Amino acid sequence: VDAGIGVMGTKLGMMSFFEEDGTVVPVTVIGFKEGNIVTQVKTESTDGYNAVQVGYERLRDRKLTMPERGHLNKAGVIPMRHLQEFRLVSVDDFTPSQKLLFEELFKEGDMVDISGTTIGKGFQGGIKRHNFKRGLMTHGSKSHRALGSIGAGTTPGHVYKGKKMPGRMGGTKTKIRKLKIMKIDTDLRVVMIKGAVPGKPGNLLRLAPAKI
Amino acid sequence: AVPKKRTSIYKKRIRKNIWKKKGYWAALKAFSLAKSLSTGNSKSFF
Amino acid sequence: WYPKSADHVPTDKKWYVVDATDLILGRMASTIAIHIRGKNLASYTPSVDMGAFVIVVNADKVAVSGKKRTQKLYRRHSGRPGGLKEETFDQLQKRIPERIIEHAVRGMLPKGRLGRYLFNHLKVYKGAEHPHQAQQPIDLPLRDKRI
Amino acid sequence: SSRPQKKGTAHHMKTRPKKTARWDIKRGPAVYPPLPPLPAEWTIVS
RNA sequence: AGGGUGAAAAGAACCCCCAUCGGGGAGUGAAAUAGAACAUGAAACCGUAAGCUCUCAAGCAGUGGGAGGGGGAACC
RNA sequence: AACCCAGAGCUAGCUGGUUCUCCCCGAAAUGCGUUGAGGCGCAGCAGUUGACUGGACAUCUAGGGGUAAAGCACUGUUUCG
RNA sequence: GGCCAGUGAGACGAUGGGGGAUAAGCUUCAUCGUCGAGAGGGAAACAGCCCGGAUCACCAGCUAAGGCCCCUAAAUGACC
RNA sequence: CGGUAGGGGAGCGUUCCGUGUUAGGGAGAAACGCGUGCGUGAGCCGCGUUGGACGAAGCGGAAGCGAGAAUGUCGGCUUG
RNA sequence: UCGGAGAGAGGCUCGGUGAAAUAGACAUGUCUGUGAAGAUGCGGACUACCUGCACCUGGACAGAAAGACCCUAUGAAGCU
RNA sequence: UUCACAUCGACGGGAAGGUUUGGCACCUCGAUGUCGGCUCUUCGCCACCUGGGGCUGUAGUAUGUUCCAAGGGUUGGGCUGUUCGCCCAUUAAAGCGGUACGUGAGCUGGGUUCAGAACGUCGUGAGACAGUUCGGUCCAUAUCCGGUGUGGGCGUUAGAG
RNA sequence: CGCUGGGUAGCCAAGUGCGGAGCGGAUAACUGCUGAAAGCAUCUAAGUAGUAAGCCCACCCCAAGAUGAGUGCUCUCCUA
Repeated sequence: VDAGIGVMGTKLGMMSFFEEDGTVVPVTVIGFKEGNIVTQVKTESTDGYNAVQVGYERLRDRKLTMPERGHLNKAGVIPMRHLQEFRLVSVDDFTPSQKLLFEELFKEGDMVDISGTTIGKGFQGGIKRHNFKRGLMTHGSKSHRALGSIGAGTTPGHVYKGKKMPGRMGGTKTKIRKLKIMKIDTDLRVVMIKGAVPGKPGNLLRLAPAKI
Repeated sequence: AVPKKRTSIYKKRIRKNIWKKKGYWAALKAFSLAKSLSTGNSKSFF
Repeated sequence: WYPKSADHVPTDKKWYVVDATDLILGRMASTIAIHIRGKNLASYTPSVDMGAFVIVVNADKVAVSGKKRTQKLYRRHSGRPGGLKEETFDQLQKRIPERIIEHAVRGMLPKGRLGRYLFNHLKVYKGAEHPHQAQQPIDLPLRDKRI
Repeated sequence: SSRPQKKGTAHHMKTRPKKTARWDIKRGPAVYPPLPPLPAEWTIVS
């Protein structure tokens, strides 16, 4: 569930916005390759919950399968690469046909929480995934940076599960909460959103008001 | 570091089969390269 | 000569129904799992699944005597340490009701490959209507004076 | 502490099934009517 | 440590694949699926083909009961 | 306190090993002595064979003992007047 | 008596005791039981507790110790 | 008619010898298997193959005589 | 403190050659309980599709050497 | 101050724990690798600190004690090989434990149980002291269960996004 | 890469941004409200109120191999 419907943009680098007061604040910059359009709305009766399915990044028909283009076509909308729905407190008042929305809204809700696929760091070790420590680098020591011990002796008789081994670190989406919006420019349809948001510039970036 | 006990014939056949089969998948690729190298427009194999 | 052996029985197994509105949990679950096994059939055989589907309805209103309703706790333990999950019967019957009976019979009947296979023969529903009219389920016989 | 525990063999005498209600100890099986005898079961006479 | 083609080398003319390694015919021999790392050829171990079968499983893995199916038409 | 060969298959009351079928009977882990007590000798308890036997089990009656319990005559302690 | 063995630190349970701390699945002796050398059923599993003693076959029956709601046989049987 | 240590009784089997240059045997001696044939059992009769040369039974005799246990041992093979 | 980035050789994947110690057979779960008294092999409950590859090493009283500490042997040897 | 129980509780008694020192010696001598640190756990409470409460010889601020509470937290150093053995500076506090005195097929080897040597002492002597002192190569390319990641087949009963 | 200065991207931090919430429901200790057993009283026996970093939902990330394998809006072909 989320508080309200949200949009999804794209990370576009960062910069600073000199506040006229003369204080320096970092910002990132959110952009829309193609505009968010509703492409579905599901009720509590016809389906199990309530949500609106928005889409992003319009693309050529080739790039996209037949089940997709049929799904998009049924609602009478343009193509679109990315496609996600916001489950919404069951108050939906949306015609699933191309209610192109906008940021007439986030400037009022001056705190926004976004969902971004972080960047991916391969198969990282113990010392960095889980913030372990490391043995002495000198003094005859011979186990630096290694995961060290695992468990106890005969009784536990194995390694408690959920142990903090090494493994793959990044690549899964993450929120970031109560991150406040900041002076926006509708001619360029760009957002100047303070803070630092998941992902190197150019990944999809859900964007929806808080759930305080 | 040292194995306890020899594996069965059962298990070993399983893994050898995975080895060979891993060779199976990498033929039909070469067969595509063949069935394409039979004279045709292409920029490869001077 | 030779005792008869359960020879192939597929479907047309009797569907029964039990409205569990205030029927104490244990005793009911014994007479459910005795029709789940087939010990009411001269065709009884432990190794084959001669049983009969049944349907519990009103799975929210099973009664339990004594002070159970706040004492009995269902605990599911995660494999890792600290995973033990104290959980009292009132919280389940409030939260997910069908799991109650889904435990009761699941302890009654013989775990194994076969027991696991049969446990599907219990369909539990928290509403007051059951979507099965499969064999037009004839209500379930209770030989228990105390329920 | 200060109390010992009851182990194998010792544990058994405390905790084996005893039929400790004078009544059921007493009882005896049904007897029957004497069932007057039964014929032969085989005959060459044919 | 390393023995035993055949009774007689009659130890393989000729042909084809052919870097002359090794083979398939042809030929010899009673027989060469006896052909020269050749006489009977067991077991471990390596394959192949056919018959039935395993992916919600729990087991010193067999045993008593035997569902279903395949075999020559009650036994495996 | 070399190495090879020989006495030498040294010795080991110590460890390990001791393969085909069936049938009948079938123990002990106690005492004694032992430079002896994770050995051995004798007894004690198996097998099998030959004598002489008389029982074994239950019942009852005799005979001596100082144990359980009791007692303060004995010995030793023991409180109140 | 003859010809010949093996055995020589047993264990627990019950009892009467010593040692111990009327502690030990401790130790040490006396009288019995089971295991040792003995299966089977009850005891959830479980030498040393209970019934009981295994020549074999039987897709026959009656019981002992123990038991009769389900998993497993057998009354969710009577009355206080 | 349970049975370990152990004692006694009755047997099978293998290589070789006496009866033999035996009976039988290039229409074919042994290793592999179909026969729950047969035995209380060790094992025995039959039954088959590319090869293929010897050799039973009975009454007897002798033993380099019966194996999964020795961190045995010689050879061939695996697991990783 | 408090780590971090980098280059090289390994690791990793593909082509070629190709060992090892270990190994009763393993169809090789967790918790508790039991048990020669610290079990994947027994009991109850939970949990878990089959099978790969990389990575760590808590168990399999993991491998290695019939312990080198302790004791025994009417053992061996050295020194006084 | 009076007042047994705000607080301490003499004299004696009844328990639970299992971690100290021990008693037995049951498994393990064809081997179950010890103390202390490093890294990483996880669990218990009878609670040190944070959450709530009684009673107080609680005016308030501090407390003292008990009650429910393990969700969390539970420093940096100097000395010693040496977990309340300890002074320094803080800090909300700077807990006690179990996990083969957790963890050596993960690490160091400062100590102890190796061969050298010396001091005190015992022994006439070889040598010796659960006295001291200086030096003294702690081996490993995971078969299986376990765990962290990630795949493939196959199940999902037409096939797929 | 000889040794040095300087450095974009990347990866890092001693840099920067944010985060531990109106939360809501049951509770333990405790304080209660009405009130007899017991013609007073008592938080309790009937019934109800408040209330803890503790429990559950909420928060954030996976998740239908959840074999109980869910859901729906699109596709894909009935010529043998």
